[PDB]
Amino acid sequence: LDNNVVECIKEITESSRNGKLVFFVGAGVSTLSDYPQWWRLVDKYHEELYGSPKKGNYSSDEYLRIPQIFYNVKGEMAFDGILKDFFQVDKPTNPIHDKILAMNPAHVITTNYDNLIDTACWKRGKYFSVISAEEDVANATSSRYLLKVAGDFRKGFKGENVVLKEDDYLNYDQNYPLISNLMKTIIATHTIVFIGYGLGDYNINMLLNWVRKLQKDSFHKPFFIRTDPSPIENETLIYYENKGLRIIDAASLIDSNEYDYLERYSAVMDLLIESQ
Amino acid sequence: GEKLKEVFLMLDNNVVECIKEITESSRNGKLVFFVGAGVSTLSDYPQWWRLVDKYHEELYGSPKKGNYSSDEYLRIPQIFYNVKGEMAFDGILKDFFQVDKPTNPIHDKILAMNPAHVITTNYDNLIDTACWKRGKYFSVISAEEDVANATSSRYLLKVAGDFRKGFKGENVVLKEDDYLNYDQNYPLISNLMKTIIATHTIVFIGYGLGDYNINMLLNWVRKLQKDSFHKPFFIRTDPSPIENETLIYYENKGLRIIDAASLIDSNEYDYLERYSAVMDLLIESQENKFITKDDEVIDYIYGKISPLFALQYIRKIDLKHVFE
Amino acid sequence: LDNNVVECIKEITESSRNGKLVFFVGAGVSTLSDYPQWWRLVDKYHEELYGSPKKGNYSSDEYLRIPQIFYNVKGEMAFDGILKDFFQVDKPTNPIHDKILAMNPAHVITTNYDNLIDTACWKRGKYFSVISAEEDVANATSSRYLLKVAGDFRKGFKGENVVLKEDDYLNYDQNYPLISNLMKTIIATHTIVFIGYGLGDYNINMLLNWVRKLQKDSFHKPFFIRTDPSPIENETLIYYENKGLRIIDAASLIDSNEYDYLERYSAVMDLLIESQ
Repeated sequence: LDNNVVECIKEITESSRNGKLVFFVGAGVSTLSDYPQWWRLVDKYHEELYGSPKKGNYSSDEYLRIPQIFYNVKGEMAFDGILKDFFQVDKPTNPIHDKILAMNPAHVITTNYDNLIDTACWKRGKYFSVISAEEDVANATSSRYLLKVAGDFRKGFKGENVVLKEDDYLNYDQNYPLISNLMKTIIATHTIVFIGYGLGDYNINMLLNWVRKLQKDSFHKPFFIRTDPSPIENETLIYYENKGLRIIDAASLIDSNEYDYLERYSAVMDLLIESQ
Repeated sequence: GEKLKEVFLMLDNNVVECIKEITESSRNGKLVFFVGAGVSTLSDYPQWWRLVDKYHEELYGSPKKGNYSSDEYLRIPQIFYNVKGEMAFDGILKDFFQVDKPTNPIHDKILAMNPAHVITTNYDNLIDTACWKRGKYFSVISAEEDVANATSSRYLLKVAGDFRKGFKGENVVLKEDDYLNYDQNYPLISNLMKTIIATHTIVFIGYGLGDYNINMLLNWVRKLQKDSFHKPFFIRTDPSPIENETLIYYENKGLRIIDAASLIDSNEYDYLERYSAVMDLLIESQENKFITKDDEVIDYIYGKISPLFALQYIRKIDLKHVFE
Repeated sequence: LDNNVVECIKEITESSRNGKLVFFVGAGVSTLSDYPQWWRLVDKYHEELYGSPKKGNYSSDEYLRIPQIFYNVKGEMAFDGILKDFFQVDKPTNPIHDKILAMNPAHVITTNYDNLIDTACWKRGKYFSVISAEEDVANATSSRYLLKVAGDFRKGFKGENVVLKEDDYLNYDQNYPLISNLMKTIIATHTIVFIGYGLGDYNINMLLNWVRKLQKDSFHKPFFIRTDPSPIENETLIYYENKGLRIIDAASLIDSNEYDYLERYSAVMDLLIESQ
C-alpha cells in the first residue's frame, strides 16, 4: 500500500516512544487557522507606497524589499501600526496542533510568529518553554523547549521583535546567535520532522546548506512532510534524498483536490499516529 | 537625431550631476563598466531561461506547464547535474552556446566611453571580440590562474567564468553549488573585483535592481563605512519608469540611478532605444554637444588652461594637445 | 573573605542544587595526576627535529610548529608511535577530579585527551555519555554529556583523532562542527565554572571571542578559578569582569609557596563543597 515510507514511520514511532522527536512546525500549518498569510501584508505595504494595489503577480525582487522599503521610507511607527492591525486577531485551534502534540514531541521549533501553537500547549496542558528572544535562552526554566526562531509579539506589536524584513534574514546570525545555535544542537541530537513548508522555502534550504558542511554519517537524516497538491517528480525526490532529506509526500498517499490542505495534513499525521 | 539635445534640457538636477560625473571620470581614466546580461541579449545570445527550458524537459520528460517558481528556476540545472550526469550538462551548454553572434552597437558605445576596466557577469565572448577590434588590449581573466599571470593591467574581469578553456560547465558558474562556493573557489576574482570598485567609478549596464549580482554587491557596500567610497551609477533600461520611493531606497543603499524610461518615451519592447538614449547622452556630453549656454564655454576653456598658468610660455603645437 | 567571592559561591551552590552547574575541566587537573604534559612531547620531536635537544628556551612559533614538521617529514607512523610511547600510562586520579563530581555536575566539558575523568566517573558511578568524535553527537544515549572537545584516544593511539598538530587547531570548525555547537549550547543554558587554565590559554581566548559575538546582558557570566602562585592584581580583575569571566582567584584565599599547586586547587573547591 506504501512504497519505502513504511520504514520511515517505524523510526518515528520509535522516536515518539523514546521522546527524541522534534517537529519543525511551519506556516503551512498556521495558514489552516485562517491566519493572515504574509502576502496580504506585503500588499498593504504595496498599496500605501505605490498608491495602487498590485496589478498582477509582482517580482520576487520586491517580495523581500517592500517590507524594507516601507521600513526605510515611511519609518518605524507606521510599520508598527500595520503589524497591529493584521496580527491582533483571534484564530481557533487547528486539529493539527492537537495532532502535532499527539505524538508528544521532545521540543517544538517553529518559524511561526503567532501564538496558535502557544495556545494548544496550555489547552492540552503540556508545559513547554517559549524562547523567542536572546534573553530567554539563559533564563530558560525547562528542559523542554518551544523555540520561536523568527520572534513573536509577546513584548508587543513592534518590528523589533519579529523577523520579517530583508535585513533581518541577512543580519541574522549577527543578531540571534544563541537561537541559531540552539536550533542546530536540536537537529543534531533529536530527530527532525518538517511539516508546513515547501521544498523551496527560505528556512528549508538554509538548513540543507548546513547539512552538507557536516560530516557524512554524522547526522541522522531529517524527514520532510510534503503536502503540495501536485505529486513530486522522480528526479525531485532523488535531489532531496541526495541532500539529507527523507520526503514523505501526501500526494502519493491519498487522492484529494487542489484546495484540500487540511485533508492532506491529517492523512499523513494520522498514519503516523495510528501506528503508535 | 536632435532629440537628444531637447532631452538634455528636460533633465533635472539629478541626472545632469550624474552625466557630469560619469564623463569627468572617463576623462580621468577612472571609469569602469560593469556589464550584465542586458547587452548580451541585444545580440541574440541564448538567455538562461532558454537553457532551463531544456533541463526541466530532459529531466521531467515534458516541457513546462506554467511559470517557473523561484524555487524551481534556481535549482533545475542542479537537478540535471546531480541526476543526469556531468557530460550531459556540458552537452546542453555546447548545443546552445556555439553561436558566433554579432556585437550590438552598445558594445561599441561602452568602449567608446573609454573605460579602464570592464567587469562582466556575462560568460559570452561578445565583449572580448569588440575590445580587440579597437587598438587597446585587455587582459582577459576568467579563472584563478589568470590573475597572477596577468599581462597588460587593463582587465576584462569575467567574474562568472568563460568558455575559453572549453565548453565545460566547471569553468562557468551557473548552478546553485557554484553560487554558494564562489567565495571558496574564486578568492582572487572577488578581491580583484572589489578593489576596482573601491578605486574607480562604476557604471552598471544590463541589470534591473533585482539581481543576484547587484544585491551581493550592495551587501558588501553596507559593510564599508560612511563616505569612504564613491557611489556606483546604475543605468536602468526598463519599460516602466522608476517610482520615486524606489529611487530613494536605492540611493540610500548607494546607487545613483539614471532611469531611461524617465528620459525618453519609447515602446515596451524597444530596448535599443532605451540603451542608446543613456549611452549617447553620455557620449555626446563628452564629445561636447550639449553646450548652448555661452557661459559654459568659459569654464570649459578655463578647466584646461588654468593648469597652464603655472608655466610661463606654452608652445602653440602643444595647445593642440590641450584641446585633444 | 570579600563579598565578591561570597557572591560567586551563593550562585554556584544554587546552580548545583538546581542541576544547572557545568564544570569546564582543564589541563590543571591532569598535571596534578602527573599525566605527561605536552612540552616534553615537543621536546621529543625537537630531539629528532634539528637533531639536537633544546640548548636554550623555545619560541611561541616553535611552541606551535615543531610537531607539524615531524609529521610531514618523518611520516605518519613515526608521529603516532611517539604518541604511543608516551600515552600508554595508568596514572591515578587526583582528589581534584573527585571535588569536581562532588557538586553533582549537569555536564562535564573538557579539552583533556586522557581517560582520567572517564575513570573518575566510572568509580563514583556517575554514568555519562562520552562524545569525542563526530559519530557520537547523534548517537548519544543520554542527556548528561561528557564532552571531550579535543578528542580522545579511544579509537587508537593515532594522530587523526586528537587535535595536536597546527593543522588540527585551525580546522577545528571544519572537523568538529557539532561539538563546536554542542559546547556553546551548554554555555548558554547553564552556569559554567572553569577549572584548570591560565588567563591566556588558547581555549579560553576562543571562548572570550564568541562572547563578544553575543549580546549585552543576554548571558550568565561564567566563573573562572585561577590557581596561579602570585595573586592577581585588582586592575587585571576588572578587565575580565566585563569580557565575561568572573574570577575566583586561588592565591588570594590561602597561603602557599611557589610550587604547591594541589594546595591551591583543593582550597577553592572545599569552599564550594562545604557551602552545600
